[PDB]
Amino acid sequence: MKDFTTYLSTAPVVGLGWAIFTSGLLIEINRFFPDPLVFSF
Amino acid sequence: DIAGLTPCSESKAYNKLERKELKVLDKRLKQYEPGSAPYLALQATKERTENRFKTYAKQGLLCGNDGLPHLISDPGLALRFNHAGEVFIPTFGFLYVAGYIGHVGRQYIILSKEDAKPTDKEIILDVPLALKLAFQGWAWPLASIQELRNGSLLEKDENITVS
Amino acid sequence: ATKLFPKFSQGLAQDPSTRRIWYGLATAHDFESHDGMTEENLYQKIFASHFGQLAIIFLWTSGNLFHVAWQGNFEQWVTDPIHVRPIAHAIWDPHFGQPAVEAFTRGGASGPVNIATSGVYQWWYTIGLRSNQELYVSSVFLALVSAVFLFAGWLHLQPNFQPSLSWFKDAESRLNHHLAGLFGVSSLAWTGHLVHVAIPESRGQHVGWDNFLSVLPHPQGLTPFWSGNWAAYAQNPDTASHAFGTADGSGTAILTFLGGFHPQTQSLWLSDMAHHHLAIAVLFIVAGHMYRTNFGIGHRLEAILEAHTPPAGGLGAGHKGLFHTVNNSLHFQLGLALASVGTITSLVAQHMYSLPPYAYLAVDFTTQASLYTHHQYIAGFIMCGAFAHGAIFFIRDYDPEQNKGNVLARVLDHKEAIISHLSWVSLFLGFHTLGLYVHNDVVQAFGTPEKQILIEPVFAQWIQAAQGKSLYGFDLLLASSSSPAYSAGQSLWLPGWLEAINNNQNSLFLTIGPGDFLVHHAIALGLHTTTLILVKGALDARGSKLMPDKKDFGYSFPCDGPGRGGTCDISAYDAFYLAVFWMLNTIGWVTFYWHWKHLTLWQGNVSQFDESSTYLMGWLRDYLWLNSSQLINGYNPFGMNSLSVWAWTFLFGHLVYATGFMFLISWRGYWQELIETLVWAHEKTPLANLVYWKDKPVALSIVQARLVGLAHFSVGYIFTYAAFLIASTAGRFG
Amino acid sequence: KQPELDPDTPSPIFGGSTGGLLRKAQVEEFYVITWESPKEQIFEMPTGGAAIMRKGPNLLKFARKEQCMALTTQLRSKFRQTPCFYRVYADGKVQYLHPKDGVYPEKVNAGRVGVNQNMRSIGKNVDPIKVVKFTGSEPFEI
Amino acid sequence: EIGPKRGSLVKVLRPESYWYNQVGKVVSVDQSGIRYPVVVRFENQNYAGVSTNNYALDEIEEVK
Amino acid sequence: WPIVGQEILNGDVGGGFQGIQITSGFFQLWRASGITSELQLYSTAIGGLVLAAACFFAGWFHYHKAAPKLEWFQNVESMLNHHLAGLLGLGSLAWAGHQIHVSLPV
Amino acid sequence: AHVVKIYDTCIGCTQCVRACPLDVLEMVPWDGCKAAQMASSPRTEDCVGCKRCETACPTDFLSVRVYLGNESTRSLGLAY
Ligand code: CLA
Ligand code: CLA
Ligand SMILES: CC1=C(/C=C/C(C)=C\C=C\C(C)=C\C=C\C=C(C)\C=C\C=C(C)\C=C\C2=C(C)CCCC2(C)C)C(C)(C)CCC1
Ligand code: SF4
Ligand SMILES: C[As](C)(=O)[O-]
Ligand SMILES: [Ca+2]
Repeated sequence: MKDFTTYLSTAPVVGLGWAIFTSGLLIEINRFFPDPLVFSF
Repeated sequence: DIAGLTPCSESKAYNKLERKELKVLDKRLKQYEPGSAPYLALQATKERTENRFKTYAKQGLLCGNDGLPHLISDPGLALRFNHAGEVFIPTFGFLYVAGYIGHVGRQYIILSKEDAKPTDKEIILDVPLALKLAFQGWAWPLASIQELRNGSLLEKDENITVS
Repeated sequence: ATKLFPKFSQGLAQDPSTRRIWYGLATAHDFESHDGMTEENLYQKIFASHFGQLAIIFLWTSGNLFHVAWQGNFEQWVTDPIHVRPIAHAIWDPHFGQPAVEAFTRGGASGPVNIATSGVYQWWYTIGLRSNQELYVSSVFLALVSAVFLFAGWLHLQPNFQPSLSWFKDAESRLNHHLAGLFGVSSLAWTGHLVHVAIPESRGQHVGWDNFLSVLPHPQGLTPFWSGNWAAYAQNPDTASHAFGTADGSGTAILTFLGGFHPQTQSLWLSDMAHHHLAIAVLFIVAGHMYRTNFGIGHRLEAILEAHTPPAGGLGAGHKGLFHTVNNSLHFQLGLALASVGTITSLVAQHMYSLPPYAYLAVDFTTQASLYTHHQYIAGFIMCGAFAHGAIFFIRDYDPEQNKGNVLARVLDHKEAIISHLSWVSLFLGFHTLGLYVHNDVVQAFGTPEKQILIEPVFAQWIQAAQGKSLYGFDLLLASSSSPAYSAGQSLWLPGWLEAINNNQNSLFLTIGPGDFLVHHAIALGLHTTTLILVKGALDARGSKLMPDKKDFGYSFPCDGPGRGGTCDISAYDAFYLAVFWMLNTIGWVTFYWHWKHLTLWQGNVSQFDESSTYLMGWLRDYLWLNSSQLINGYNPFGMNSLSVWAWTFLFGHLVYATGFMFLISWRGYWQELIETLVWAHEKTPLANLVYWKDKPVALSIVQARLVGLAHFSVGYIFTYAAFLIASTAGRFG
Repeated sequence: KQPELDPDTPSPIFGGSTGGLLRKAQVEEFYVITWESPKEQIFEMPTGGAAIMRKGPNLLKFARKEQCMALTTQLRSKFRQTPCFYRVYADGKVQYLHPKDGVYPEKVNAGRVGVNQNMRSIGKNVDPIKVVKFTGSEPFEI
Repeated sequence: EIGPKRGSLVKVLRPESYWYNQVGKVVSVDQSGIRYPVVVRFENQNYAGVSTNNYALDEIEEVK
Repeated sequence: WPIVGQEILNGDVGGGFQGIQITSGFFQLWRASGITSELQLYSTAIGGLVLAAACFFAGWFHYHKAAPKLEWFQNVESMLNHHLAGLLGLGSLAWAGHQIHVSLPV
Repeated sequence: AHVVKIYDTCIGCTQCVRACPLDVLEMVPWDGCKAAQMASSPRTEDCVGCKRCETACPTDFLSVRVYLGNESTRSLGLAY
């Protein structure tokens, strides 16, 4: 468990956890909010 | 009227392009029954395409002789008009996010220079420290300007050069 | 130790290899690292070299004039310059077949010929020429001057004629003579030419040598120059409907400043250029009187640079000690000269497609692009050479003792900051340009052109509106009427300028669409990256952090060994290598942009550009794949035509390009073992061991390898692009 | 006592190869190596394959100088054997090179005087000023 | 007694040295007497991968 | 997935379904096995995934629990007579018996 | 040939000689700490310029630098 949590600080973590968070966030923003190309005002 | 461009509602080419797209969609939309899945998919696609074309034409965005939208990037032309969102506020939003990122990364890489073998911390990150600094950088303009007046970011010429 | 070719290498003479041959053919012009080449024995050799190269230039121009007079159809061009096309030279190649003689016979008055894309007919007829004898005369004259320079280069070699060393350091008098004589006096002579021959030839008058002794170039001839009232020479210019081969509505004005275009010929008024060059000559003469001489007081250089010192110490010593620094270094002057020549070459290329000075020139649609790309690549290479010699300065001629406190030492001290900011601007441009292009490609791939990003270039359009453009409606200088800039100069050059600027068919401040934004930013990326490479190679020349003692191994050395984790392409020569690659890229992007802009403009469908210049699939499809059908169909089983040679040259360019890649990818060490194997095989072939090679065969030097690789790269790039630009244009005419 | 070259020396048992021994070896030069090699053994050749070697001093020869320094270093590697070098010119003149000191240049021998060196910190050399002569590559002190 | 105290960190001023203007602890200032007495030790590697070097006493200077 | 217009890639291929055309050659390979409905490929994939899990299990087992010795690895005789005869011959006979009893539908 | 130099920056590690493939440089008296040797280039007729002696020299900055010069049969490694 300890060595596993230590292993979870490398490429297989943020760099995966990161950029997975970001791809998901961007895809969800483009899905709920379909086609933005200019701000509200 | 700026740059010889006209608001994008009065563009005959823009409406012709919308009609062209809708015809091209419907010609292969008529291949499926109203109950199947592909038909619903094409219906939703047409929905948000019509939504594209309707929602753009609000608060004003200029389309040219080609009918396509053209972004105005000069501050001053986005002012005295209604174009401050074309690219004027997105600039500040990206500046905010990029600040945020650089601030957090710099404070991380600095707070790691004190412990033994910092190189390890660059291949085996300090996840809780990174999470803490990630939720403390959304005031960075305040910290940056006053950390600049402070002087804790100028290195007093103690680096490796060759000349 | 063993003497042999060449005469200027004792270390390369003992070299038992073919390497010395290549280094002799290469270092034959490096007149500074040879054995025993002190200064005063070098200026005379370089001066004879200037004479030789000038002789080469004049002999080139003489051959051009000769083949235009004898083999060219210059008579067939002057009368009706629209119904005919130029001809360059004939062909005695026995390899052509009967269809080939029938395909290269556009003219009809002779056998196989070749079109003339030099643009010499227009420039030779605008200055005034309507006979082939007038061309033979000039060709013979240029041959004679070439011989004269060939002799003058030799005259200063034997004693009683060899100059001294103090004759060159006198930069004051030489710069005076060049600013006044080389520029001003020649410009005034050119004004005389324009006013005595070019104008009379524009009136269809057959005025030449035999009659100019009494021809009055202006009523009340030369009296206003005596009795004042200069304005009398600009009271009857060329009529709007003026004929250029005849006198259909002519005038007697010589110094005109209406500032417009000659409608028939579609070029600047033949009389505007006279007053142009007259003002230029007067101003250069005024400039040429600035310096101190034997008896002319003026003001010397040593007291000026040492006086330009900001008192607040923002620069330190200012410019003290730079006179002795520059005047005692030829590579610095060469760098400045090449930089100026390249920048003014780009300027002339910019000014030739927008302000046509030559009558009946803008109507031709093939020589324009050819000459523009010519000057663009010439300027690119000249700028790269300027930076190369700027680095050679730091490598070879530098004395930081004299330079303790000047601006050059300061520039060398913060070199890391300059390099880092160049890297940053390059990264910014590349990132954002490629991102917008990829975005537009992906958006077009989904079938929704509305979702693309199109930044409206408000700045260039604003500057045009200030110039006089009204298509954009910014209500600015020279576009509104409540400004002193629009009011003043109403009878001046303003009417012609404003009439030629709003024209949507000539190349003068074209209608700029958002597709120009992206390409200008790509050009900025290319320029910043090439300048990054060159400035980095130049600043990290005396010594870098990896190789501190770089000043000891000269300029062009392969590498510093495989030690220290790897040291490849570290010499400044290698940075020049890569910067020439980027020069090719940048000039190629610039030429693609210009060519495709004027191609969409000539088809009357500029909207094609305004709509397809937004992404990369358009550049690939609408320009490269599209406008090449005559290149592929230049020769086929159906039968070839005049465009076959250009297609074969288009393939030759690709072959040279791939040979460049051959010399670039594969490096030396691999080939040494193969050459040793071939030597083993050649020495053991039965009864084939007769008279041997005279020099040992080895693999090309790494420096030589990459030099020849980049040479093939550049030459194939040039030939391919030129063959395309010529064939896809002079075959379809549309 | 540095030993000099001796012709008519036996050679190790080997078939042949295609390395070296070209026109250069006949009219320019050839290099020679000699070494003890007790306990008849198997070795590898730098320009060929494997071969056998009798006991007692045996002599070899190749084309390039490195082709023998490689064997000297090998001999260092496994069993302590102490070969030597020789040079040959066109006139037949022979020159002894390795090891002149007899103690393998990596180790000092009682006392000599070396050349091509100067007592100066790394860098701090002369700028291209006053170096117009340039004498090929300057020793900076001569 | 000649060079700085052992264990005290000091910077470098060798113009041609990878380590320049940055600090490094001293291993042992050579007391036996030699032109490069101070042996400084650095944690970060160089292009060659070496950690230590010996310098002259006229080149090193005080702490930051 | 419908996100940014990528659904245009769902080419109209018929069969009451749209998607991306595949050029791998799996439908023609499956038709030679008498598959009549989709309900069989699910179980086939389940079996394949169980076999892959067992394969990783065997790898871990022979590395950390049953790590062999060079005597076993160097059994060229056994490795051949079991690859050549068993792994190849037995598999070929099984697949031939399969094609014999599946030649009715195709 | 290849002008080889040896500066005073040296410790006498005896490594650039057990690494040189052509046995070009020697090590004769130097007044050091524990080993007390300094390198020297007495002969250069056989030096090829491989810069293998510059890779093993641990001195910062390097003690030996090969000034590349002119080529010959020895300098081009030519068995022919
Ligand atoms: C109002 C008072 C005043 C002011 C404002 C100035 C201002 C100036 N003087 Mg002056 N002077 C003054 C009074 C003043 N002077 C008086 C009373 C005297 C005595 C009578 C003089 C005598 C004097 C002399 C003799 C000279 C000057 C010179 C200069 C100029 C250079 C000074 C400098 O440090 O450059 C700034 C230093 C820099 C390093 C600026 C860096 C520029 C950056 C790096 C450019 C970035 C490049 C980048 C790619 C471009 C992107 C642009 C971006 C910013 C958008 C400068 C503009 C000198 C001059 O003319 O220039 C040579 C000089 O010769 N002065
Ligand atoms: C199409 C080929 C190609 C490309 C793409 C580049 C790109 C680049 N070159 Mg280069 N160059 C090339 C050919 C190429 N070169 C060749 C043939 C030569 C001669 C051999 C040179 C010689 C050369 C020199 C001498 C220099 C460069 C430099 C640069 C960089 C400048 C940075 C910039 O301007 O902004 C950005 C440019 C980009 C290309 C960024 C786009 C890449 C995107 C972001 C990829 C993103 C991928 C995605 C996020 C995930 C993929 C990763 C993984 C999942 C697979 C840049 C990255 C200069 C440099 O290093 O800058 C300081 C430098 O001085 N080049
Ligand atoms: C490497 C090197 C070198 C080289 C350098 C170079 C190459 C430079 C350059 C440069 C350049 C290439 C520049 C350019 C520029 C530009 C400018 C300088 C500008 C400007 C401005 C102005 C003032 C203008 C104005 C105007 C007018 C007048 C009117 C109209 C408008 C306008 C705006 C146009 C040397 C040898 C030296 C040194 C060493 C190093
Ligand atoms: S390798 Fe360098 S530090 Fe070591 S003994 Fe030789 S010259 Fe001195
Ligand atoms: C210079 As005004 C015509 O505005 O008085
Ligand atoms: Ca226009």
